Amino acid sequence: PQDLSEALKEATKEVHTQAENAEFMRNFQKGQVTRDGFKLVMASLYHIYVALEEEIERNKESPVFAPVYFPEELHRKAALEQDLAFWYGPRWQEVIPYTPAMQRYVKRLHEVGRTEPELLVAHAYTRYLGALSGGQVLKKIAQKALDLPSSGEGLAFFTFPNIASATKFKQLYRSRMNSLEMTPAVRQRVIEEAKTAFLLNIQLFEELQELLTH
Ligand code: HEM
Repeated sequence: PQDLSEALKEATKEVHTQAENAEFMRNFQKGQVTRDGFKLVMASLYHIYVALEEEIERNKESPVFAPVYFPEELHRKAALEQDLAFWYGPRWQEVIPYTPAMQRYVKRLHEVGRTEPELLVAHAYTRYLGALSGGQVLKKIAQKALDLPSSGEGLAFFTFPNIASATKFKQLYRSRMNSLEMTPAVRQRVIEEAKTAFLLNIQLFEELQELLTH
């Protein structure tokens, strides 16, 4: 399509369905998620966002990313830190898992941010616009399946406090993405990087499912 945001949505429809079909995601949707499984997911997210946000900060002023730099509205690291302290306890940093599949994703995020900056938008798009599109349904199924106490912690990651309206913000984020100037060659690389992001998530889901079924 014409708009980058429109191109991305179209090009990733296939892999997105693949992600929905992943065994781990299927069970999560079927309300079949265990606390051990959810903990692993949260640990994964922490590593992923730490890496992504480290690279976003590195390229914040670059013309290849600046247009989509929204630190206050989107940053998730602090929320995940809060959540992990609840899920793994006060010494969470020394006990949370960092698996090979998580490492593969983190490695690509750093490669992109350090040597292929123009593709970082593909990862920001996949993570942030994705969390803003179906994060409401995930949070719902989560709290209803984990039956956690009323301790007021554990799911901060699912709430973006600095965004008053998700619909309006997504419109703004899409507009900014479409404002980015890139050659047809780069545009193709960004589209392909978005598919790569989904694949990295899918391989992660597969690994997590394996770790939980021994
Ligand atoms: C449990 C599986 C999942 C479900 C049920 C789900 C559901 C949805 C829904 C309903 C939309 C469409 C929103 C709309 O346009 O009205 C959407 C969009 C999106 N999802 Fe997912 N999703 C899932 C997993 C993922 C994963 C694993 C990622 C990537 C890490 C992801 C990334 C995205 C992105 C980037 C969009 C934005 C599409 C656009 O540009 O409009 N989703 N998702």
